[PDB]
Amino acid sequence: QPQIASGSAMIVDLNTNKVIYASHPDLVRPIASITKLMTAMVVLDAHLPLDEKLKVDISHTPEMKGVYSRVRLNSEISRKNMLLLALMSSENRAAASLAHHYPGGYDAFIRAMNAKAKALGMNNTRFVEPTGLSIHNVSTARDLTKLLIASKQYPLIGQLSTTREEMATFANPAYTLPFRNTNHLVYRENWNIQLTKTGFTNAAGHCLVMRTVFNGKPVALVVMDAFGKYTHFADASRLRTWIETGKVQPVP
Repeated sequence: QPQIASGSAMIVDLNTNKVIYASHPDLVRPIASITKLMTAMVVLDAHLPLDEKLKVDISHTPEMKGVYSRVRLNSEISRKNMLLLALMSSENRAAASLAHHYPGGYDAFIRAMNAKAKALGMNNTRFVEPTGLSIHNVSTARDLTKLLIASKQYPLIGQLSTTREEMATFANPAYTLPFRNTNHLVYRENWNIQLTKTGFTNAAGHCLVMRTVFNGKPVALVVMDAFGKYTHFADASRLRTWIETGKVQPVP
């Protein structure tokens, strides 16, 4: 049984949903930008047009007040691109804006986020807003595993989340911004990744969730509350080695 530097983790075999590894998997903690996976699912569940040009809007998200972003308020970009920026780059204004263009309004969006959690058996999970900036967006490694299992039903989420980088062009006014994936493993050919999302807040620590393949075995990996910007990636690498070869490695 390998040791991890992070506060909690869970790895599941996606062939059978069997738990391969668990470390404090029921510890309830904030999850930061991992929230954006749920946000993406809520958008797709309603089958809102992906090509629709939407305005950046943070009116109803008090958690975004005074938070820096390069995505300008009232500028426009497609729903699909907002999903992309939210998932690949953890762009908060893009995630927030998605909830401002939802049938029934912003609070209907939050209801849908919590309704899905319940429907997925994520009984220790709560969402209050779509970005993950709120310390009240909480879950457990076990619940996040359920979210990952459910993400298999949303191929676009996986596609978009693994995009290495892209230039995003906005309208009103015309400007282009460079964006890059928060997970550098998408640039490493020895990693086979179907879905990725990172997160960081001091309350949540560094967080990482992935759907990946280790020697033909598809797995769902969750690492939460890592101190140090590479500690969660180091944990993931050490667990991979253990899964693939059986060799337990110490925590450096």
